[PDB]
Amino acid sequence: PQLPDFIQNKIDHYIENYFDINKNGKHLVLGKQASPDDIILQSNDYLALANHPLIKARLAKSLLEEQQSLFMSASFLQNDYDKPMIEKRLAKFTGFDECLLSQSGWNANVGLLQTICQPNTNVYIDFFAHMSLWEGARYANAQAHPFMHNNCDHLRMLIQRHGPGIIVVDSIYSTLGTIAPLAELVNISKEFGCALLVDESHSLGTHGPNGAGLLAELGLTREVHFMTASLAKTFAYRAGAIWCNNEVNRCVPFISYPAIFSSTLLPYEAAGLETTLEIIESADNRRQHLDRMARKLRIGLSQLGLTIRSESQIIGLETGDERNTEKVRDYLESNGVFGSVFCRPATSKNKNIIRLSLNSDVNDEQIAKIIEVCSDAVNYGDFYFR
Amino acid sequence: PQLPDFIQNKIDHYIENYFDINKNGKHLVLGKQASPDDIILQSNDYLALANHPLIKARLAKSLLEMSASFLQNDYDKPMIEKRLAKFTGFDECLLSQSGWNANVGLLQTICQPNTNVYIDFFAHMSLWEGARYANAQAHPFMHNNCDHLRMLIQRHGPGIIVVDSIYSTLGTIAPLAELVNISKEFGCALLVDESHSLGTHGPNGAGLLAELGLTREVHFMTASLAKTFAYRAGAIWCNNEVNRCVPFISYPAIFSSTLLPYEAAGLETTLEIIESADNRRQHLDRMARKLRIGLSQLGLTIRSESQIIGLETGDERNTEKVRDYLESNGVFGSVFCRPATSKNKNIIRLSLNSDVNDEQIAKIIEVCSDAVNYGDFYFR
Ligand SMILES: CCCCCCCCCC(=O)C/N=C/c1c(COP(=O)(O)O)cnc(C)c1O
Ligand SMILES: CCCCCCCCCC(=O)C/N=C/c1c(COP(=O)(O)O)cnc(C)c1O
Ligand SMILES: [Cl-]
Repeated sequence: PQLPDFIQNKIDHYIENYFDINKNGKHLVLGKQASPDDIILQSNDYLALANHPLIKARLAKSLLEEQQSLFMSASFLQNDYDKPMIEKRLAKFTGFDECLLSQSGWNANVGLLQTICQPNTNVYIDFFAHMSLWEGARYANAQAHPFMHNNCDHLRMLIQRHGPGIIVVDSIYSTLGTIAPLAELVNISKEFGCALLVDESHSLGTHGPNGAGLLAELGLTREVHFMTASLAKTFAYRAGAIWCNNEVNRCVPFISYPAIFSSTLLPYEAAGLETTLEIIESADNRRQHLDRMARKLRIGLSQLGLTIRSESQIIGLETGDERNTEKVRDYLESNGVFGSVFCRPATSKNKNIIRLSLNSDVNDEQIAKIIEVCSDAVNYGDFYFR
Repeated sequence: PQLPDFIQNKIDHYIENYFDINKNGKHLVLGKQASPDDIILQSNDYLALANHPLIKARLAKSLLEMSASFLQNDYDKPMIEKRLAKFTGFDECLLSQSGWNANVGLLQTICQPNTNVYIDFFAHMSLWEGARYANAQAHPFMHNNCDHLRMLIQRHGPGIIVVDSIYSTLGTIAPLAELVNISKEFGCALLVDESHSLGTHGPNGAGLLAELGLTREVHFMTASLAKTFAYRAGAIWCNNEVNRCVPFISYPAIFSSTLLPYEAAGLETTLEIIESADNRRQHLDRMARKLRIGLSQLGLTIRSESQIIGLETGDERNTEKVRDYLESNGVFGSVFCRPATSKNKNIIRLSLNSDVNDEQIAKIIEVCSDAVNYGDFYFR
């Protein structure tokens, strides 16, 4: 069947503009194939749990136990006896009143926002908040008011102008790894009668007592209305969750379109999460090691004169435009360093990033090596850094 | 902290209007807990594969022992995709995290801000929302009504025609052959969501398009793999190069984590079982026809031509009464209400699967017969 010219031309153009323009003819995010000894810094499995034998054993076990044939909407599974223990456990874990399982962090954000927003609703969103939060607001037809990254002064001015709303931030930001000024955001929330929504995808498991997160680390838990997280990072699982210090999670399952109209996690998936939680709660050792290696990389790269905004295990090399980004990517890759290209639609076209994500398995030698490769890239590379 | 009024007010009213008015103070979809004796007709696992010993073994085995945008190199793309393309007769297949994401991502990839999307009034919500997120121009056409569609396309110009092969709430079948003609005639692209026909229909379960010999004139086919394939994923099929681009354009494809590599191996075994389940397809088809005839003759509107049977129960108060009657008598369907239906056209859906018995079919007809005679409520 021949595509109509209205679609054919769009694909033809995309291919020319997004694939062809690159030396290797692939999309920018696709470099060379890595090798065993290369240093890979791409996975969000921060505490290196993907292959944990206890997690695998518990998943396989409950999977082998059989089937409830629960291939249907989670809307139908909201009777207390159908709700998975993992929700009660995750709630207790973070200190929030209630938790609701979602199919992904994306759906948790889109779902929560749909539930708490009306079309008139003011949404004060950090310019660098995750796309799912921007999109969640847009799907709900809310009135979004972006504030400059981590800028509480700018935020106050916005709220003073537009009224009570929902303040939306990442606790730790996904591209550049900065940390939100959470204590002050809470004070602003309280001052102006707003609700706070904190996405802890990148701090949950890695931060706080027993890995309960940044809000728990800072003692803010009881002062925040909402928290969300992808469970695809530290929890190493394809799912998400919404936590509420109120009754909102009673309503989300029947209001959120992704919650209603897309199939539920199967019971055996929830059970595997229970073991993951247990391992995370006990992983003080890995948390400490990760923190230290991350501080080492930050400091080391900073002394190079590189712009390093990060205060976390996420480190963003700012490589400007797509041409310059290809060059840096190639140089990094040729030498044994494999980060992730972040580019448009995630960034603006002239502010691409090569993201280095650290995990608790990275060691002191690999760190030193990464500093060295970047040192050379600076000194000698035929390209620039922002 | 207490919610600000602008949230608290909304939640308060919602709970009053959606939970409080029902006899059990819960949302309308929540009824009684079933007993092992009861007939359960809620799962979309049509060929009853959720607990198949071989599927569970393949997954356990494979498991024992980031964004998919980054995984689009030849060597990173899973073999299940090539097997699914072959199974279906379409040129290429791309895995997605859900049928919802499949539809949303495809539409985001092929739509522009004013693209005409000619969508069946009853097409899945994911297709409606996918068009909406893309800021496409939606032109709903009355259910299965090709006259209305011809008028809309004549009026608004070429665009994308979007239907379910089998419709999720009432089990009707799209007039696919005629829809193909229309798209050819009007220079449109056709998108068919086969979530409810894939695995249950066609040669080896290849689906409705394959059954009808239409594969080669449809541009796109999508499906939730959470129905017959009994897995939390979806897939986009293309008779063209579109899947080359989806992975870098669709927001769900870019910004939400990928299926893990062991999940694809489970799909491979599932596909093999489905290809060979002629027995179960046959039995299911027989039971579904038996049910439609039995119910129709009671005077209920039964629009279904498939394994999905929709009891039309009108407004919410009536629907609650019907639900409670059914459940009290050992028949458990799924309530479909608003935002899925209009508030006055609720449905109690019966999803048949290949494990369902002759004796069970008779019992459902019997319960519905008595319900029709009871006097406490109506059916449309
Ligand atoms: C507040 C509850 C309102 C009534 C209950 C509605 C239940 C809706 C459940 C679904 O819509 C499941 N849909 C699956 C699906 C999908 C998405 O598949 P997945 O995202 O579940 O894989 C796509 N296309 C079609 C035709 C589909 O049927
Ligand atoms: C055409 C390539 C564009 C550049 C590459 C973009 C890669 C983006 C990958 C992500 O955004 C993963 N995001 C996860 C995430 C999510 C969504 O969670 P999940 O749906 O993956 O469970 C929510 N919140 C935060 C802060 C998150 O970081
Ligand atoms: Cl990623």
